[PDB]
Amino acid sequence: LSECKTGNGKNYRGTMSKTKNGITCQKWSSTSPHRPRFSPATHPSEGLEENYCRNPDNDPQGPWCYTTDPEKRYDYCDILECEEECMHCSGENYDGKISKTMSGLECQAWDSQSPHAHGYIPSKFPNKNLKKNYCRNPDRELRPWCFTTDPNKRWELCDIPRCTT
Amino acid sequence: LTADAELQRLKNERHEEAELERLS
Repeated sequence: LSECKTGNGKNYRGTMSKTKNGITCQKWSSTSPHRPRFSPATHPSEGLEENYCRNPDNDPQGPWCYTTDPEKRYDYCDILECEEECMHCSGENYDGKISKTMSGLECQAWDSQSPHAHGYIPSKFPNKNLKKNYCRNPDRELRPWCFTTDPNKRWELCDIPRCTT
Repeated sequence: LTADAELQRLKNERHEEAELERLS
């Protein structure tokens, strides 16, 4: 479900399946080219599925996997950490905490219909993480935006900093 | 009737309405 991690990623269940140097992960269920110490059979509650980066051993450096490079047993994956400071690109995956618009109006909460009735119902689009009243880009807008608490302005883009100047 | 088709109509409606409220 969530393709980001919090903390050391013990509960990460995303679908990253490469390491941080781009090597495809080995399947946890496979014993070539590496024989795993952590496998679905031995550690069934750690979500060790396909070849997805996981943290079944509470490694302080986060999620990892056995690699398909015979000469490298395992390596850490490069996974996006949850929330923000900033947005990549146009904010398609922006899950940060800014909740006011360009003009400074406080956003209306996604799960509210006041002062603006709308169709962006969280339960309709759970994958879009329309959480509280945070700016989001569920629908390929220029940038994350929200509905506003100003009855006279239905919606407005937000001012989300770019991770790249 | 996919999710993404709905989101696209939703954006289109949001844009259209802003233009109409602009088009004093």
